[PDB]
Order: sequence, then C-alpha cells, then structure tokens
Amino acid sequence: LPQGFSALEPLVDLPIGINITRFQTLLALHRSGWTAGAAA
Amino acid sequence: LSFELLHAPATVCGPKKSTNLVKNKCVNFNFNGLKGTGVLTESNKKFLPF
Ligand SMILES: *[C@@H]1O[C@H](CO)[C@@H](O)[C@H](O)[C@H]1NC(C)=O
Repeated sequence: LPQGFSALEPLVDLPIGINITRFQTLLALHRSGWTAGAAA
Repeated sequence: LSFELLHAPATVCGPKKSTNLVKNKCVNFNFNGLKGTGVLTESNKKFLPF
C-alpha cells in the first residue's frame, strides 16, 4: 500500500435491507488453457 | 393493488408533486416533514453529490 492519505467518498447507497453474512471474490481469466494476469 | 411491509426500506413516498418554493415572504419554515424556524435565501458554499 502506498504511503498517502485519500478519503474514500461514497458513490451510491443501496436500500436493499437484506440479510447477508458472507462474501466471495470473482476473478477474470484471459484466453489466448487459460492465463491469469498479475493482480493483488 | 396489494401492499405489504418487509425488511426492505420504504422508498415509494417520493415528492408527491407538492410543488412550493418561496424565500421572500417569510411565512413559515418546514423541510422534509421537519418544522422549525430559519430563513434560506443565498449561499456560496459548494456541496457534494451525496
Ligand atoms: C439475519 O440473520 C441472522 C442469523 O442468520 C438473524 O439472527 C437475524 O435476526 C436476521 N435479521 C433479521 C432482521 O431478522
């Protein structure tokens, strides 16, 4: 992480009101089997 | 037309097309169902989209 200060402004507020207790990350693959770029 | 309440927030109230705007006659102060006192005519500050 770079050494600096950046305040994260809000973008959109979602009035869903649901019950969620988990998360999962989706990644994208590059076809040229499959190749994946450098990400973190 | 059937209505019910659930866990989702209620965002159907809307503006209800109750148009009214005046700042010169000094009659009454009310906003968003919240009354009080005050006069609002001009400003120089810049707000944010949120
Ligand atoms: C959301 O789920 C948790 C457990 O899954 C439960 O304890 C909680 O009451 C739920 N929220 C509401 C508003 O019912």
